Amino acid sequence: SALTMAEWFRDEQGQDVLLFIDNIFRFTQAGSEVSTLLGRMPSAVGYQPTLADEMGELQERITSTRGRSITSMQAVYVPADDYTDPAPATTFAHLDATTELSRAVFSKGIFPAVDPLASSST
Amino acid sequence: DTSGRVVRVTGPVVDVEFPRGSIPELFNALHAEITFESLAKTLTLEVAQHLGDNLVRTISLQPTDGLVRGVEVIDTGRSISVPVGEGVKGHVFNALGDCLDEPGYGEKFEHWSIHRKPPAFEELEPRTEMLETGLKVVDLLTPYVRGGKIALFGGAGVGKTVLIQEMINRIARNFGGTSVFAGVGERTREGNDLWVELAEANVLKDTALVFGQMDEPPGTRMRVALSALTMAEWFRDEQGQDVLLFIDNIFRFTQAGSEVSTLLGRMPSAVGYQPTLADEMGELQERITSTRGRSITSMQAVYVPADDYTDPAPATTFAHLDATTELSRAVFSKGIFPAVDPLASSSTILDPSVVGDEHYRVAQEVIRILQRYKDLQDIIAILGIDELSEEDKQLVNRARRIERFLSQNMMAAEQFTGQPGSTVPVKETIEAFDRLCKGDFDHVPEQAFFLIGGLDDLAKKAESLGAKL
Amino acid sequence: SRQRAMKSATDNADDLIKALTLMANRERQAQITQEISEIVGGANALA
Amino acid sequence: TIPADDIQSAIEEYVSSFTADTSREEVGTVVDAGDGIAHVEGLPSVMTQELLEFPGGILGVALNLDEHSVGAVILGDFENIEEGQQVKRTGEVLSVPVGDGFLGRVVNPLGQPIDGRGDVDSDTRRALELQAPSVVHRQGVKEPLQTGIKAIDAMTPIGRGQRQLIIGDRKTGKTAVCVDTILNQRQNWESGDPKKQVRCVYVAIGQKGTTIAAVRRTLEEGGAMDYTTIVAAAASESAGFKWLAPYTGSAIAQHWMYEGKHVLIIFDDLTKQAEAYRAISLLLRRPPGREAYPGDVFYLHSRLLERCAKLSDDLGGGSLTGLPIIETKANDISAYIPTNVISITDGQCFLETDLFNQGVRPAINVGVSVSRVGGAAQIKAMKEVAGSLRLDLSQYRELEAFAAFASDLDAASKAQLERGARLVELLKQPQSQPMPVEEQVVSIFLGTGGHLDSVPVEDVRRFETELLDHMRASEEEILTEIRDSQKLTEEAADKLTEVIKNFKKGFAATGGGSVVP
Amino acid sequence: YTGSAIAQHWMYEGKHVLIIFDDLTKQAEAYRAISLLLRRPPGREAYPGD
Ligand SMILES: Nc1ncnc2c1ncn2[C@@H]1O[C@H](COP(=O)(O)OP(=O)(O)OP(=O)(O)O)[C@@H](O)[C@H]1O
Ligand SMILES: [Mg+2]
Repeated sequence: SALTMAEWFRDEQGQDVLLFIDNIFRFTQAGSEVSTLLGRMPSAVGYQPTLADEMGELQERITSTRGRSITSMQAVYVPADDYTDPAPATTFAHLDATTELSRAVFSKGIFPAVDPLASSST
Repeated sequence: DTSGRVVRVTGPVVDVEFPRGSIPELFNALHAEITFESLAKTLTLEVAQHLGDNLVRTISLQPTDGLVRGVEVIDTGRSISVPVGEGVKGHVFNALGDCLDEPGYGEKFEHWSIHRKPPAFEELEPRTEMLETGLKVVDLLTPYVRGGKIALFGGAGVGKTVLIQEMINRIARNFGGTSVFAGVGERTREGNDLWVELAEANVLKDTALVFGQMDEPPGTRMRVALSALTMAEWFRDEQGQDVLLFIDNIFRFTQAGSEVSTLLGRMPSAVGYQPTLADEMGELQERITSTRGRSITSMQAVYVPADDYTDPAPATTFAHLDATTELSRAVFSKGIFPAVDPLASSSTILDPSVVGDEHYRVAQEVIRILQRYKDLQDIIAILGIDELSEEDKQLVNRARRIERFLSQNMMAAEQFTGQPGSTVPVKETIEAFDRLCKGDFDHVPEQAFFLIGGLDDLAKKAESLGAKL
Repeated sequence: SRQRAMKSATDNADDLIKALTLMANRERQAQITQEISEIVGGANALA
Repeated sequence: TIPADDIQSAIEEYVSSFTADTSREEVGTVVDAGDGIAHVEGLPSVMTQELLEFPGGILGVALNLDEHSVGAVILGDFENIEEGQQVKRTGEVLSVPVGDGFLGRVVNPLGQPIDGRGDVDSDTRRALELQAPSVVHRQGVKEPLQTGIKAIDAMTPIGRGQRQLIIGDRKTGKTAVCVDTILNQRQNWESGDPKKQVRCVYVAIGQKGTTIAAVRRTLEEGGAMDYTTIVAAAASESAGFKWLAPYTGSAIAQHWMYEGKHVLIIFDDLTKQAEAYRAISLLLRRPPGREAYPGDVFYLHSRLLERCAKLSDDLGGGSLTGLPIIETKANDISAYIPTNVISITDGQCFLETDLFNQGVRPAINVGVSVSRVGGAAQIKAMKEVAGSLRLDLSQYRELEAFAAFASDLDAASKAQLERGARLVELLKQPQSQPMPVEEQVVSIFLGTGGHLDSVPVEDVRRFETELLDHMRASEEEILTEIRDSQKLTEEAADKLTEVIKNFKKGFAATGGGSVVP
Repeated sequence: YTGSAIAQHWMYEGKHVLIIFDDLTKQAEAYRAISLLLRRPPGREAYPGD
């Protein structure tokens, strides 16, 4: 819904959209909560078999076209501080700059708790 | 009339329906036809389960792309049969017995079913016996078992194919036997490489190659070991000939079994392998044995997943292995061929009750000296050589002599050097290394010990290098 | 004294490496088995 | 101006000749549909992997066949599938157009251009599942494929016909390695020699669209789009597209390989193809195995990677070099798909984040990286000047614990320490700057001949850079005869040594000191 | 949920309530038991999807 509002602002009005998304991971989690009820065999870590493709159908709309800009910014929950979990591991491939916060840096009192050795930018 | 027809096709798994009185045996080989001219072929299905209602579930040994429901399926009345005889020497086959270098060759040979039973209990040999190869390091520190299994842990660029050629030559000349090479999950590049290398070394006329390659469904990668084993079993039982069977990456046989089990809908065991992992490895390895005075010895490359020797696949494979040969790269960079790591290899018949007390004593002394030299090697490499003591130097020089004398002029090097290989009797090896540890050769220069046979070759080398005593 | 202490310390560190590797491989196998159990449990629940 | 009546009369050409007589077709009906899979009742003659035509130009692939229905994977626009629609049969298994018109284009995993530069003139069609060359249809891998990267080209050489895996965690520089391998074939393409030209296929599976756009921009700014095709299955495409993309990219470039040409193909993130196939197989309710993979995923990758071959001379002598990319998690090369692809390929390049952060870029772990082809995939000059390199770095890596106690080390040990530091600084390399094999020979000559022991370790790179610059301007004859004769004979080594000494007495370090022995 | 309802009745009258859910883990175990006895497909650790 919010992405559709942003897409209208980008395609029809055409002026410098900003799009914040607090915990885009909840999208994947909600998709996994109904997956077996829909009758799908679960994949590796209990996620829906269609994890990457649903995430790609949603994330590829959060984009800027030629001449039309959408500065997108998403918070991504990492389950149990595990960056190898399939949901953040799949979200990683959709981003130009990823600021990765760490609980080892949070425990030291350093804020923002950014892990400088894992965070990246293109 | 008495023929079936396809009902379900889901990947390599094909269900076939037969008339009521024509349900095929388990493991029977059925023949379906793909007529789409781009992919036209003859699928060989292998019956795996009886599903009831005249349905059977089979695993296709070729890819099922282009298969139509309802096509006629002909029953052959037997399991996968491979051609046997001496005419299978010098040629390359696949898991089904089709000649790859000369298609159509072997169609007129006798054919043997790849599903056989191991020798009966009253026909097994109760006493183990050492296979005297003629190599000094193998005969002394890692005595191979005749009719036993040998793991081979050689990586890349450590002369593993040269050791394969060497064992081929030795079994073909010292024992008047033959060799069968099972490439389980064999890369086609390395398969062609091995083919042309054996053809150039002129040991193809002594070997039968059976390749189940990597671009094939798990059925053939699972059955190629049994195909090669059936050829070897003909050579041992019917021809009366000692055989040497090379199963490269037995782990790929295990993995193909796991994949076939997952395809057939069976519930996975611990870690993930098939519930019948031990039974499959057993039915394979129990046929490689000694029978009525003839033998099948096996050299098997093993892959250890995540270097976990407690992993179910290597923990199951090692229950059947009798010796271990680890080819080291450090030993290969020293010019010591064969590059067998002496401290890291091992054998289960290096026991006084089998080889003798003197053999055991000499082997243990050599291993002690080499291990102490391995201890001193790092302090030598960081601090320098005569930072050490002079007892330490005496040991280091003796150990260099011993470590270099374990190399040999292998029969595989004759094609490059012209001089024939050596075959050192085990008694002469024991005598030579006893004298080496006693110190009877601490003055002869080190280069006199590289790639020689017995004691007389060492003496001749020392004379052509200006020393003796 | 320092040479001997560091020899024994590197031996203890080697044995600790060995024990930790054994436990880590044990867990690795356990995690694969438990994940397979969950996957197959769901797949059977659906059938 | 624009060709106006050319347009209108082109389409009148199309319609006037519109002939579609009433043929008899065998149809089925969709009985259910969900998550990208459709079950179709009927179609008694449909074969496995056959293309099916749904209403609206939608395409599917008949994967599951049983007595009730046919389970088909919808190849896009799945939300237009309804229960009760009519499914027509094609009679053809998946095939793609192949030809030379595919150079410089970006296509679907179906041969359809997605860059919008018009249609692609196709020579022929080619089925996706044509068998790999026989075990006797091949030839020993003997010619080198230069990546332009010193670490790879010296330590883990790649031949023509070899499968080299590029495996790494993430943001380690795998795409950069493959893009530089592609860019390095620019000068071989300029030569106009069909025995030296290398055509490139870049398969992009499951990537963001702007990422593929950036890769294409990098390949254009390097002039590498005259000989490169991109088969793009963006992250928004269906699971069937991501599963089929490398087979489309391998069907292209097999036409070339069988036409006696030399091709390089890059499968970017085979892990995403494995996950797309796992999605497909779980939606078709096939038995799951370890990590929920179908059980033929090893076959999925090995059937693809065994089509990379070096053909014999009676098949033309063409070749297809593979560079499959695998993305590990926390450097777990003991995972399922990493294990499979490590088992399949002929050598591995392990990229690591710890090396990447320490400044070692490309972050290739030369201790665990390997190439099972080896020196057969090298020229004489590089095989000579880089045979010294492996155990140099081994000694340095086992000595670097004593970096703070070089005073207590032997002479040879401190020598090995300094030489190893120099050699590690030698294999570092910027991004998108590949070097020809003669310049790599000269640089590794600097390293292993000892001509860097006088230069500070924090000055090696620049030094080497400037030296090559000098040699490209002043003494081009050394590089020229290295390129032409593939060997560095002793006289060229003499002239090279003198050039190095002169440049040394001309070179100024950053601390102000000297670099003269 | 019973405690939460008892507390919400007070909360919606302008009062301040504090509710302590001792071992929500036991509730999650009970819900897993219910869902596994109703043969609803399990997730991780055999827990229901919700
Ligand atoms: N040789 C190099 N020198 C300096 N920087 C490099 C080099 N190679 C890559 N990089 C940098 O590393 C970053 C990641 O590179 P790259 O995108 O090639 O990695 P990747 O394996 O594709 O990671 P992912 O697939 O997860 O995006 C890039 O931003 C690039 O600038
Ligand atoms: Mg990338």
